[PDB]
Amino acid sequence: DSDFSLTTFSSGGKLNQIESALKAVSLGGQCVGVKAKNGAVIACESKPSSPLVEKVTNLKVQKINDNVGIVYSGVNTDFHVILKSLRKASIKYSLRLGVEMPTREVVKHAAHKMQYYTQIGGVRPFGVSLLIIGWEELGPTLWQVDPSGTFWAWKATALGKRSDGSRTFLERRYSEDQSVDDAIHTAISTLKEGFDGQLTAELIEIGVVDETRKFRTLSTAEIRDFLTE
Amino acid sequence: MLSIVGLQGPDWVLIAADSSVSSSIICMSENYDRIAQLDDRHALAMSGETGDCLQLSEYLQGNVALYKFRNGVELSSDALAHFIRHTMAKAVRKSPYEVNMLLSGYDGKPHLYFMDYLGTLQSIPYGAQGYCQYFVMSVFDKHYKEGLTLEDGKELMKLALNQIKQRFTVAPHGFIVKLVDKNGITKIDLE
Amino acid sequence: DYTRSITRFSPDGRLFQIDHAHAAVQRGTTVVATRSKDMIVIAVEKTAVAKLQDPHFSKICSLDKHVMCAFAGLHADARRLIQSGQRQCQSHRLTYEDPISIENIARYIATLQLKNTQSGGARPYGVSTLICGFDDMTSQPHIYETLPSGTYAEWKARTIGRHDQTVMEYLEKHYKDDMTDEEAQKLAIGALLEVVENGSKNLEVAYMKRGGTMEIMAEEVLDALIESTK
Amino acid sequence: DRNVNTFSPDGRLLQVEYAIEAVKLGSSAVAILCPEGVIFAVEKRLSSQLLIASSVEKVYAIDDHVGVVMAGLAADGRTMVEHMRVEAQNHRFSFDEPIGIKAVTQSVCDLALAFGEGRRKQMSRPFGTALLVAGIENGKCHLFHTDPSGTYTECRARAIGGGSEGAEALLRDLYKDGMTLHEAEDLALSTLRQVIQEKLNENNVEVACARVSTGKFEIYTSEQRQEIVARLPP
Amino acid sequence: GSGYDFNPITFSPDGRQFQVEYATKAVEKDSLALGVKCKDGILLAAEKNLTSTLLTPGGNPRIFWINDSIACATIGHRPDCYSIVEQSRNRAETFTSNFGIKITVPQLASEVSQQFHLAHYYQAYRPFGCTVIFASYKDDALYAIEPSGAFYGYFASCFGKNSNLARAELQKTEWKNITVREAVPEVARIIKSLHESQFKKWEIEMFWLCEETNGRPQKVPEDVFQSRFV
Amino acid sequence: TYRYDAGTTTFSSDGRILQVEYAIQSINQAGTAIGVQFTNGVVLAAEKKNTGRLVDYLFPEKMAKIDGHIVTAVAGLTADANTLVDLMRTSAQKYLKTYDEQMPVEQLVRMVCDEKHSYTQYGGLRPYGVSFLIAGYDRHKGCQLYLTDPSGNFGGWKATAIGENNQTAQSILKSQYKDNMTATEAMDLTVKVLCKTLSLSADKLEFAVLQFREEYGPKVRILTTSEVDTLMKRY
Amino acid sequence: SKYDENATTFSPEGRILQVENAMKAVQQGMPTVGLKSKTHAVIAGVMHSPSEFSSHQPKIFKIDQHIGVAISGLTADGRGLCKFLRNECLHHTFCFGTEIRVADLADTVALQSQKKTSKVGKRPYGVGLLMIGAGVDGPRLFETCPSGQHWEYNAQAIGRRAQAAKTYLETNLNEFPDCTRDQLIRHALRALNDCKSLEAIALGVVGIDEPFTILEGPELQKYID
Amino acid sequence: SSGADRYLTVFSAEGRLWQVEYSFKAVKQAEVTAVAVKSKNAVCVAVQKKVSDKLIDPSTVTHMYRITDNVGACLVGLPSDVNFIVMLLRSFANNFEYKQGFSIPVSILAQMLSERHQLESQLVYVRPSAVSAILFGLDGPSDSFALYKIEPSGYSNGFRAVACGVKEIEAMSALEKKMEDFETPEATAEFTLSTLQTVCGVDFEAQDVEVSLLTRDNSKFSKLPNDKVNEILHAVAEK
Amino acid sequence: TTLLAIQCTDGVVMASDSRTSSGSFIPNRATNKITEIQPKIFAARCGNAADTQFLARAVKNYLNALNITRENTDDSTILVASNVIRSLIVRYRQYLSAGVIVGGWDSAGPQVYSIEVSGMAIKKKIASNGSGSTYIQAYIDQNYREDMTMEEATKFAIAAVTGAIIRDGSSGGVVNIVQINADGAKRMTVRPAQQPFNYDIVKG
Ligand SMILES: *C(=O)[C@]1([C@@H](O)[C@@H]2C=CCCC2)NC(=O)[C@@H]2CCO[C@@]21C
Repeated sequence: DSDFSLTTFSSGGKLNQIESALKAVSLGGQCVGVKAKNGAVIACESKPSSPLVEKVTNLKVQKINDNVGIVYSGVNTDFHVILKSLRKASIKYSLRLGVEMPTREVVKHAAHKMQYYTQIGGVRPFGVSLLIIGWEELGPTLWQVDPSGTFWAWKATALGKRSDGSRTFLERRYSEDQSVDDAIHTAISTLKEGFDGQLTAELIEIGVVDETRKFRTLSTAEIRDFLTE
Repeated sequence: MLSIVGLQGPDWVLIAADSSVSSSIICMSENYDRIAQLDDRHALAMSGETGDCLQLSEYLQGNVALYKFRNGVELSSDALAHFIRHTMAKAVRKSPYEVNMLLSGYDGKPHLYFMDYLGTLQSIPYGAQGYCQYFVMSVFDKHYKEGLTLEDGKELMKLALNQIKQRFTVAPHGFIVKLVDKNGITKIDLE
Repeated sequence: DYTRSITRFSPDGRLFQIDHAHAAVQRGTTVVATRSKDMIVIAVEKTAVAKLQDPHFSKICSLDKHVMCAFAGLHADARRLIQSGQRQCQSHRLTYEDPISIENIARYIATLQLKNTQSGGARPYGVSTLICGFDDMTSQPHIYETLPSGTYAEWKARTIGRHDQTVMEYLEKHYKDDMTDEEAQKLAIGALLEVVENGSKNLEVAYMKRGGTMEIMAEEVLDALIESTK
Repeated sequence: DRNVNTFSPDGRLLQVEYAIEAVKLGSSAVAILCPEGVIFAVEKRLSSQLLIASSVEKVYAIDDHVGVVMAGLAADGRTMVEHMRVEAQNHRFSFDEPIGIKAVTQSVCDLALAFGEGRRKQMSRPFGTALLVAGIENGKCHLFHTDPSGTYTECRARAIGGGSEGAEALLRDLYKDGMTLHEAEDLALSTLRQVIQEKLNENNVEVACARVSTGKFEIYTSEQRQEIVARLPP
Repeated sequence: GSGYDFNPITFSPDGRQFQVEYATKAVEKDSLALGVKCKDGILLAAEKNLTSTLLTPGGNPRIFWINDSIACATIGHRPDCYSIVEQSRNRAETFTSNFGIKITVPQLASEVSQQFHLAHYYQAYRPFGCTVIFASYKDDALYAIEPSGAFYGYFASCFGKNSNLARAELQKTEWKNITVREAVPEVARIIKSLHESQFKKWEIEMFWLCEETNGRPQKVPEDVFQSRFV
Repeated sequence: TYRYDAGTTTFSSDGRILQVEYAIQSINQAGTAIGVQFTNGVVLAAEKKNTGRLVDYLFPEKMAKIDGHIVTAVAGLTADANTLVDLMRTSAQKYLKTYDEQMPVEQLVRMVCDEKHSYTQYGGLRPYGVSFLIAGYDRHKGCQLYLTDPSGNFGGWKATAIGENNQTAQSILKSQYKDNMTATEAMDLTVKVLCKTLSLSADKLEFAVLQFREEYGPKVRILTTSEVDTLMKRY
Repeated sequence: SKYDENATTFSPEGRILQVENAMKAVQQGMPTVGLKSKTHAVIAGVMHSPSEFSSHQPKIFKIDQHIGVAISGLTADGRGLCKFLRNECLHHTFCFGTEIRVADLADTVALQSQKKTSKVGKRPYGVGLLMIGAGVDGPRLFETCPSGQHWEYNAQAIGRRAQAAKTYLETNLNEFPDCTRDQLIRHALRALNDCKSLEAIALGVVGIDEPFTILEGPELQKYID
Repeated sequence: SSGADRYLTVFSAEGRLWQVEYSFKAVKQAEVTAVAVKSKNAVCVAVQKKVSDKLIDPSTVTHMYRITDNVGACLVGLPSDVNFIVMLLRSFANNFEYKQGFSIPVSILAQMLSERHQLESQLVYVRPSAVSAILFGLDGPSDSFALYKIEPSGYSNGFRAVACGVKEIEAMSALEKKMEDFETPEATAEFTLSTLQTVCGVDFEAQDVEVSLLTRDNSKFSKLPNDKVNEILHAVAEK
Repeated sequence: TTLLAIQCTDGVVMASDSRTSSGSFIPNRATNKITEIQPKIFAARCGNAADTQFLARAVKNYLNALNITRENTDDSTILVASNVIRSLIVRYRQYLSAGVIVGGWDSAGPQVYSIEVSGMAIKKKIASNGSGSTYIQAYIDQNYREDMTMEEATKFAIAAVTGAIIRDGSSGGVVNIVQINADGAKRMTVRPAQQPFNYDIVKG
C-alpha cells in the first residue's frame, strides 16, 4: 500500500516534493516563450544526447491541437505523458464540443493533472514546467504550468536551465509591440544567452501561433532563416 | 390507477387522495392516508401500488428531513418539486418508482405540481393522477375562478371528488382531503 | 485504498491517537448538556470576533426532530459526525418509521468514532459529541457523551471541550436529582458561565422540550437567565 | 516493526500484547461458574455521580442464554458484543437453536485477530477488550474467556481487567467446583470488592447471572446487587 | 550497509538490488540442487541435508511435478520454492486453458520469471528467495530461474551451497553423451564429494524425465539408486 | 511499508493534524485575500501570486466563479484552489440540476469543507492547502462570506482576511468595518486594507464583487484589469 | 534487528526475521508431538491452561474424517488455519467427492503462509501445525511452519520443551512403523511425558480405516501404563 | 516523508530521480555492450554475448529478442528486467496489432516503452525497469529503417547509430566520430561490429556476439547465424 | 460460403469462395474468407462475417500472446490457433455464429483443423464447412484422396469449390486458394473464367 501522498507540506508549509520537481524543471533544459501582439512563440534548446539522435523522434515543441502548442522543461518522459494526456483531453473536447480545446482550457487541464499527481498517493509530481501557447478571444496567450499545477500567464518567460538569467534577459529585452517574427527573434536570443557555445537551428525547436491562430512547429529551415538574421 | 386530485388556490392547496387501500379485489382499508407529508409544508399525494407509494414517500420525506437537518434551511416547493423530479428521472431509467404524484406545498406561496413516475414536473393550478383527472379536470375548468376562496375551493374539490365517485367505474369508497396552507397540512372533511 | 492503521496500541496499552483526539476535543469550546424531567438544555461557549463574523455557526446541531447534538473538537470531524448522524436518523426512520432512539443514535455516533479508531487509513474523530434528546419508547430524556475512542455514556449532566473538568465540578456540585426545566437551564448556563467571562454575546444555549424540537434560546431570554443565575 | 501485524523476536504479536495491556487497564470483572449458573461481577467505574451507571454497562446480553462482560476498551468490546449478538441471532435463524457458548465465543475470537494494515481495502488493530463469555447451553452453564490475542478458554472461574492477576490469586483458594449460585455470587462480589479501589456498592457494580434453572442470561437489578452486597463479610 | 536494502524495488547507487541479493543469499544457503541434460533424458538431483532424523525417508520433496512433462528442482527458501512450484503449475494450467497445448520449459520459465521479477519490480512483494530448475525431456530444456527472475537454459545447472564447485564438477562431463541411468552415479558422486560432513543423515532426491519414463517426471526408483544415505 | 509516509491523516501529540497546520502556514505564506460583506453583496480581493513585469494578467488567478451567485477568493496553493473550484462548480451545478435552485452558499461551503476534511481524515493524501473566502448569495441567508480552512472548518464572516499579514488585515477591518455598507464603501475598505497590509500595483490585485439586486438577482462580476486599475487609482 | 521490519524484508543473510519471529512464536507453544506408523498416525499435545480454574485450551482439531491438526503457537491463528483447512477439505470433497490427502492440505497451508510472508501488510501465521492424515497416500505427518513450508515427518516435536520429545522420537523412530494404534498412542504420551513441566494432554489418532478421533483426559488413561 | 528521494522514484532536493540513475547503473551491470547502426539500406545491431559459464546453454543467453517479425529489440540490462521488457514490448506489440490491425512501428513501440518507464519513474511503488532498449526494424509506412533507444528513464530517441551497456559513452563517441551514410548493408554491419569490438577492446567471435542485420531484403527480424557474423567479423579484421 | 482445407503430403490447400451474402444480395463479391493469421497459418471463415473476422483478429492476438514468452514461434501454432478459435467460439457461443477452418504449416508440418460453429475442433486431413460445403460433400468423398499432393489437392479444391459456387447461392465468385508449405503461403485467385466448371454442369 503506497496510497499515501509523497508530496506533503513541510514544517514551514513548503511542499518539498513540489520544490524538488521544480528543481528538476530547473535542470531540464531551457525553454523560452514570448507573447507577441499578433501571436505567441515557444522555443527550446533541444540539444540532442548526441549528433546521432534523430531530432524529429523526440521533438520538445509539440502540438496539443490545431490551435494550442506546448514546450516543456524537465523530465522528458513526464512531458510526453502530459502531452499525450493533453492531446487526449483536446480530442475529447472536440468530440464533446466540436472545437479544439481552448488554450486556457488546455492549460487548466494540464494544471489539474499535475495537481492531481501532487496530491494522490504513490506518485511524484511531474518534473516539467510547460509553456503552452495559443489564442484566446482577447489575443495570443502564453501559459506556464508548474509541477505544482499552478499556472502563470506570461508575456514572456524561460523556465529551464539558467532560467533566472534568461528571465532577467527577457525582462530587459521584451516589449509588447513585438510581432511574431520579433517574438521568435527574442526567443532565439534568449536561448543564445542561456546556451554555451554557438546556437544552431538544429539545436532549438520553435513552435509559433500566429494571426491564423493555428500552432505550427517551425521547420529547421525556418529556424535557420531566423537565426541568420 | 388511484385517484389523487390537487387544487391550488390563491394562498392554499387542497390535496385529496383515494383513501381506500386495496389488495387484489379486496378493499383492505377505507381510510388509508395516501397523501404523504414529506415536510410540515408539503403534502405529496401519490397514486400507484401501495408499496411503491409508501417507499417513495418515505424516501422523499427522509431526504427532506435530511436536507432540513444537514442545512438549517427547509426545501422550497420548487426545490422539493425538482428534487422529486430528479428522483423520478433517476428511477424511471433504472429501478423505476411507478408512482404518479401531486406535490402540494405552501412556503409562503401555494404550489401544486403534477409529477409522474417518468418524472414530468409541472406546476398546475389544479390536476389529478389516476383516471380521476379524466373526470375532474373539466369540472375544475368549468368551475375554477382565480382568487377562489378556501370555502369555494373546498366546494370545488368536493365537486371533483363527487364526480370521481359518480362517473368513475372504480369509485373510491372515500377520499382524504388535506389543506396545505400557512398553517401547514391539516386533514379536512368535505361535506 | 490507503490503510495505514493510524490507530495502533502502544506498549503501555494506550491508543496514542485516541489521546491526541481527546486533546483535540479538549481544545474545543466547552459544551454543557443538562436535563430535567421534561427538557434538555445545551450551552456551548463561543469564541469569535463579534465585530467581524456571524455568530450563526453553531456547535449545537439537530440530528433529528427529537435528537439534539452538540460537539467539542474539530469542527470538520464534528460536521462529518453530525452529517452521518442526520443520515442515520433518517435511515432509521426509513427502516423503522420510529424516531431513532437517543441511545441508538448515540451508539451510532460512538460507533462511527470507533470505526475511525478501527478502520485503517482513517483518523479518529477529534470530536466528543453530546447526543441528547427524547425517546417516546422510554419516556426519558437522555444525554449521551460519545468520545473519540468510540465510547458513549449517558449522563444526567455532562460537559466536553476545554475547561471540561471545571464545568464537570460545577455540574456535580449544583446538580439536583429532580430539577425543573428552568432549573436545568440555570444549571447549564451557570456551569458554562463559571469558565466564561461574557454574557449572552458569547454563550449559545439551545433546548429540547418533551415531545419537542430543538429551540435556540434567544439573546434576550438567555441574558435574563444569566442574570438570574448570578 | 512499526506495523500492527509484527512479531517480536520473542515470538509475540506486539499489538496483541499491547491490547492485553489495554485490557489490564480496563475495569475489573470476575466470572464465577457454579453448577447452578455463571455469575459476572463487574466494576463500573463512575467518574462522577452524574454518569448514568446503566449506560456504562460492562455486561451485555448476547442472547437470552448467553451474555458477556468486557474489560479494557468499552468501544472495542461494543464491537465484539455486537458481532456476538449478530452471530447468536444468525445461529438461531440458521439452526433453530440457541448458539453454543463456545460457538459464539469462537466466532468473536475469530473476529478478534482479523486485524490488518498495509493491504488495500477490515479492522486495523486488535480488540483492546477481553470478554468473559458465559451462558446456558443444553441445560449447562458455560463460562469462556476471550482475550485480544483471539484465544478463548473455558473457565470455571476467571478475572479480566486491572485486578485480573490479583483476582485470580484470590480465587486460587476461594473457588470450588460445587458452590451454590448464592456462594458463586458471594465469591464474585468479594473478589471484585477486593480487587477494586472503591468500596463496593450496588451502583458501582454490575452483576449478571447465566442461570441454568431459568436457562437464561439475566442482568441483576439494583435490588439483586444490594441483596448480594449485604451478605458479604465486610 | 546503506538503507537501499529494505525495499525490494529500490536500487542501490551501484544499481544493485539488495533484496534480490539477499534472496540469492537465501538460495545459496540451501543445499545444492542440480540438473543435467542427458541423451535419454534430464536428471534433476537435489541434496536434502535432513535436519532431523525424524524426517520421512523420501519425503519433503525438492523436485516437483509441474506438468506431465515438466519437473522442477528447487533451491533456496522452501516456502518460496513451493510457491513458485504451484505458480508454475498454475501458469501451465492457464497456458493450457488459453492455448490448449502443454507449456514448454522455455516459455514456462519466462512466465514464472515474470512473477519472480514482479516480486522485486512492484512494491508490496518479497523477491522469491528460491531458484527453480525446470527440466523437460520432451522439450529438451533445462531452464533455471534465479531469485531476480533471470532464467537461463543450461546444459548442466546447479544452485545452492557449494554451487560453484558443483557446476565445476558438472562441467567435467559431457552429459548429453550419456543416458540418465549412467548419469545418476556421476551426479551422486559429485554431490557426495561436495556433501558436507556436518550433515550426517541426508538424501539425494533424484528425479528424471526420460524415454524410460515416456517423458513423464518420475523420482529415480530406489532400486536404481537408493536416495537415502547416512 | 509506510516508512516514507507523512501521516497526513494522523494526529499529533498536541492533537492537531500537522499536515493541516503546515497547510495553514502555507496559506499564511500566500498572497493576502480579503472579504468584506456590504448591504446586498460581498467584495472579495486578493493578491496575485504571479506578479511580474512579464506576467500577463490575462485571467483571475486567486478569484474564481463557482456559480452565478457564488464567487471564491483563495489563499494558498493555487493548484489545489483550481481543483476545489472545479469541484465546487460541479457541486453547485449538481444542486441546480437536482433542485432547479442556485446552491445555498452555506451548503457549497460545507461541500468544499467536507472534501478538504476528507483529505485530512481518510486516504492518507495531502490536505488541500487552500483557504477559501467563499462569497455568495442565497435566499435563505442573504449575502454571505465564508472562510474555509484546510482542516475543513468554515465560518461566516462579516469581513475577514487570509494569507500573508492576515492578522494585520483582520485588525484593520475590525477597526474600520461598518455594517450595511455600500458596494463602493466596502470596495474602498478592501483597497485600504490591502494597501496597508501589502508593491501595491493594481495589476497585482484581483477584485470580485458579488451583488444581490432584487431585479437582476445575485450577480457575480470578477473585476477586470481595467476595472481593478480604475478602482485602485481611486484608493 | 534493523531488518526485522516486515515478513517481506530479507536480511543480508537471506533470513526473513519476521518469519523467524513467527517460527519462535510456534516454538513458544505447548509441547506438540506427532508420530506415524505404517497404519496409524497420531498427534498429541499438552494443552495450555492459562488459569488454574480455566480449562485446557483445545490443541487437537479434526480437519476431515481422516485428517487432524495439532496447533502450536497462536491458537487464534491455529483456528484460522483450521477453518482454511476444513474449507479445503470441503472443496475437495465437493469437487472430487473423496477426502483430500493431508499432503495436499499441507501444500495449501504452506502456500497460504508463504503468501502471507511474500506480500506486505500480512503476517505469517504464528502457529505451526502437526497434521496427521490417512488415505490412499497412507498415514502421513506434516509439520507446517509459519514461513510457508511443511516438513513431512515420521515423528516430530514442536513448541516448548520439544527437544525431549524429539529425542524420545529419535530413540524410538524405528519402532513407530510397526507400532499399533495403541502403541503409537502410548509412544506419543510417553514423548509428551518427557516434556512434563493426563487432563492436559489431548491426542488425535487416525488410521487408514480408522477415522480421526480426539481423546482427552481420562480417555487417555488406558494408554499410559 | 523526507528520505524517500534516494530509495523511491521521487525527486531529490536537487531535483534528480536517484532511482532512475541507479537503474542506469543497473543497466551498466549487464556486463554487456550493444551497438546499433542504421543506414538507408539496413540496420545492424551487434551486442556482445558474454556467457560467463559455458554450462549455460548459449542460445538462452540472448540480448536480442523478436518483438514482432519486423521489430527487433536489443535489450541491455538486468536479465530479469530484460525478460520483463521483452514480455512487455511483445504485449505492447500484440495489443497494438489487435487494436490498430497492423504490426507496431518501432517508433510507437519506443513510445509505449517510454510511457512504461515513465510510470516506473513516477509510480513510487514501481521500480524503474533497468533496461536500455534498442528497438529497430523497417517501418513500412515510410519503408525506411527505424532505430530507437529507450533508456530506463524512458528517455526515448531515434538514432542513426546508438549504443547501450558498459561502454555506452565510448561506443556512442566512436559511433558519432565515425558515423557514415553507408551504401550497403554489409558496410553497416562492418561498422557496427567494428565499433562494438573497438569499444569492448577484445576480439570477437560469432560465439561472443549476437548480430541482427535487418536489410531491405531481410526486413524481418532474425539474429544472424554464426556464418554471417563470422564473415562480418573477418571483414572487420581486414582493416 | 464454401470452405475446403486439404492437408496434403507437402502442404495445405485452403480453398474458399469469395461471396459475402446479405440474404439474396452480395455485399462483397470478392471476399477474402481465408485470413492470414500468420505467414503460414490461415483461417478460412464461414458463418457470420463479423464474428469470423473478430475470431481471426483475436486469434492473431492470441498467437502473438503465445509468442510473448516463447521463442519457438513456429511451434504448435496451428494447434494453438485451433484451440483459441475453439475457446472463443465456446466462450462466445451465444454471440458468435462463426465456424473456422484453420490450416497451414508449422514445426509439426501441414495441419488443417475444422472448428465448427458449435465450437468443435477436429484435426482433419480433409475439412469443409459452410453452406456450399454441403453440396460438395459427396463430390469430395468421391474425388478426395489422402495421397493428393498440394497441386493435385489445389486442382481438386478448385473443382469442388467451383461446384459449390455453382450449386449454392450463398457461395460464389472466385476460388480463393491458399497453398501453405514449409517455404510459405502462396495465394491464388481462380476467377469464374478460369474455374474448371460453369453453371452449364447443371442439367448436364
Ligand atoms: C459464408 O459463411 C457467408 C459469408 O458472408 C462469409 C462469412 C464469413 C467469411 C466472409 C463472408 N456467411 C453468411 O452469413 C452468408 C450466408 C452463407 O454464406 C455466407 C455468404
